[PDB]
Amino acid sequence: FSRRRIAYPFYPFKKLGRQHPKKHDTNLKTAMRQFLGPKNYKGEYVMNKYFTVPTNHVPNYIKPDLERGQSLEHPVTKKPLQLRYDGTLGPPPVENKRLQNIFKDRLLQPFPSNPHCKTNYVLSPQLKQSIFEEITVEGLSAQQVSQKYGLKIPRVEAIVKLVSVENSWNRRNRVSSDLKTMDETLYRMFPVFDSDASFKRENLSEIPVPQKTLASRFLTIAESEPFGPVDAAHVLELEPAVETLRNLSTNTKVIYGELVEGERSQYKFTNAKVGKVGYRYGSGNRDNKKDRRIGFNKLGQMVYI
Amino acid sequence: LIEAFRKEEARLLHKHEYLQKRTKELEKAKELELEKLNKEKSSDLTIMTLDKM
Amino acid sequence: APPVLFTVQDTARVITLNRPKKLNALNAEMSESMFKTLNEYAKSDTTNLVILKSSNRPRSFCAGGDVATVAIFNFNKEFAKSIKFFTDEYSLNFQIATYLKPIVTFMDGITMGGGVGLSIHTPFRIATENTKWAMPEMDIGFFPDVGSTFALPRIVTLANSNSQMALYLCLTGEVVTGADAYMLGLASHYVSSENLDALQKRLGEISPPFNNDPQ
Amino acid sequence: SLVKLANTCAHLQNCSKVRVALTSIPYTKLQLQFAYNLYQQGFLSSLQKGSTMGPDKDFVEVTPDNISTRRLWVGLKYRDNKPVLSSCKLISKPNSRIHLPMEDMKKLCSGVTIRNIKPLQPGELILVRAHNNIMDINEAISKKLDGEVLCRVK
RNA sequence: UUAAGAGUUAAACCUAGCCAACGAUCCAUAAUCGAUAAUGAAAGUUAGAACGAUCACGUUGACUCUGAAAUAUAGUCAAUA
Ligand SMILES: [Mg+2]
Ligand SMILES: [Mg+2]
Ligand SMILES: [Mg+2]
Ligand SMILES: [Mg+2]
Ligand SMILES: [Mg+2]
Ligand SMILES: [Mg+2]
Ligand SMILES: [Mg+2]
Ligand SMILES: [Mg+2]
Ligand SMILES: [Mg+2]
Ligand SMILES: [Mg+2]
Ligand SMILES: [Mg+2]
Repeated sequence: FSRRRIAYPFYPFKKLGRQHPKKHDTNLKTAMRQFLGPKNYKGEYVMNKYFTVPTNHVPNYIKPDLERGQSLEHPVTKKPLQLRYDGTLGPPPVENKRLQNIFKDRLLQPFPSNPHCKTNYVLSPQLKQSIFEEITVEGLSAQQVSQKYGLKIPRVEAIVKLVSVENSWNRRNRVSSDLKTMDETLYRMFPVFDSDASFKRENLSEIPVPQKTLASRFLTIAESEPFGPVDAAHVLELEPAVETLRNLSTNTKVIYGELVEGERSQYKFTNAKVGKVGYRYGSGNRDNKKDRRIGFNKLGQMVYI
Repeated sequence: LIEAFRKEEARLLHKHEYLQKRTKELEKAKELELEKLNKEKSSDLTIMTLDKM
Repeated sequence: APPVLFTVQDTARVITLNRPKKLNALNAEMSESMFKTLNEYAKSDTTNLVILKSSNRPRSFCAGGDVATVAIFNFNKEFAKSIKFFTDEYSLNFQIATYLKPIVTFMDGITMGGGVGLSIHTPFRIATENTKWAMPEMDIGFFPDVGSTFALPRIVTLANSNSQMALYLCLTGEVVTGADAYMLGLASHYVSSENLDALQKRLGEISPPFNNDPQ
Repeated sequence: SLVKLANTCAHLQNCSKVRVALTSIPYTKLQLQFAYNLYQQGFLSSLQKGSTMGPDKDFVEVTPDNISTRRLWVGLKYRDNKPVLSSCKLISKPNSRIHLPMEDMKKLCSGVTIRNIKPLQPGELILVRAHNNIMDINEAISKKLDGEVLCRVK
């Protein structure tokens, strides 16, 4: 069974009563107004909890279920408010007990309906500079930096590149005041990555799950045989799962052509083998088909492969 | 044309040599594996046997 | 046929001594096979208990060790073979004594020398009307060999405050039969021979109720 | 003889349904090899030679004088109110014999339906005949041996 | 006769065979296929427009010359317009 269901709020709100013939209003609009609170002469909603950004590295994600859909607060004292019968905003008659003891995992959960979405941890500029110095100056391998700071290796390399770009931009005075204010207000919104904590440091033993293993296979053997990861790897015809981590932690003859004055291009001839080189004859044409191959040029132009 | 003819000759003879080596290397790897599945495993003491019958 | 037979009863593992003519006299081959197979069973998670019995069911369970070969290994001066024999036998006794899963010994028939060693070191040792228990090493110029000097001072019930009944049994080599062995504590249970089949089925059926820890 | 092996498979199913502890099958090399593979794999509690009347207590030597009255006696296992040997079926039927190479045998053991044969199951034993030797399918794969896929037992 | 086998075509002599209910002969229908397209979990099924491969034909039929190769979109004769 299914009907159209206007997405009314799941929490109580005061609905319209008798309306002046010319109001022309909807209950959804009133629900939004109550959620937002009064709008300033400046076009601002100071009374709404979520109007302003946090500043203490504790994200201010929505909690419509814990707080019963009461999103209003005093902007200066931050104390909860409620809409009284007379159309004013005052203290709640009773205090909420679900808004003080909030599980620390819930504070990093952007969406109330998805427990598996959590925000990442921002790295402090000091840690990023430390990693950049370690990788570039002291020449420490990315594996041991990853282990020391508990960061996945691609993230470490990305940090190195991003810090290099930042260094260039700072040497050129391209980081304007607006950019610095934006960066620092964004940085104070998210939790800060802590190298020392065990539960805040990234797991460093992850490997992709290939299709080959995903199928469950079972072996019946004598009751006392040992059967370890290496035997399992042999059975599935794969490298053992430890060499996968080990390998993830880490000729053709060519002839360049004679250029002469006035010639606008050079020829390089790469050696190939007959029966493997060429455009095949009677190959599948997909240009009129839904999976036609689209690629991008070295200049970023969309081309048809 | 001489280069092509003689390189083809050389490639054929080299292929034959390589195939003989491959055959005699497989004939050893296979026998090593069959024998390594003959080292008495201690766990085989738990498989019931009726050798006399 | 092999001197020891290994079979399965649904969770139990049955070890049958299989030398009828020599009354199941224990060897180094027998001791080694038993020792290695018990080492295997100690790791198996589908094994709950071991039963020790004999194919020559009424007459003998184990009529001592086969020390005649030990005596010929010393008439020909091959002392290394005697050493291997006793190492195997006593290591097997040590294994049985310290085994972490139940071992049940059917002492249905003559039980002497090595037989006492196989049967005396387990908490579950069953005598029958046919059990003829003895320790006759004094008359062959030998000593109580199978840990008997450790067990008898501890398990014997009557007149054993200072190991003196244990001494009487060891020195005299008196044959203790049937329910007398049960009453003296040499056997832990007393079951008629006709029942040992049904018991063997029952021991093959019972499993730990949950968390599957037979230890 | 695949007909006799099919008869044995059906007879084992019949005896498991009524829960008889001991039954008999025809005395032949194929029957003995099949029973031995079941016994070593834990599906049978005991395997004895015997006559039409029962298992032999002592060794009785088989000759043309008594070949027609020989049987193989197998003990069936039951545990937790369930038979250990519930199903036993032929794959290679007499009217459609299925011979597979080692690669297709590996595919079958890896979950692929080959020649309409359902793949090997978690607690199932598929037997293969090679050079008049019955053997477990995984063992045939280990020995790199093509063969006739003979029967499933679960 | 042909470069060349063969009742392939022509001539002579013989023998009495050959195919067929696992479908002959006859009739109808159709160009064929793919590392091509569609579809499906797959076996397969469909298409044979496009890309490619092969065949056949160039208004219809037979014959001939030349040619290594042609009953050629040639030539001869006939039919149709
Ligand atoms: Mg509807
Ligand atoms: Mg001719
Ligand atoms: Mg003619
Ligand atoms: Mg027809
Ligand atoms: Mg047509
Ligand atoms: Mg068609
Ligand atoms: Mg086409
Ligand atoms: Mg066209
Ligand atoms: Mg033409
Ligand atoms: Mg026309
Ligand atoms: Mg024409």
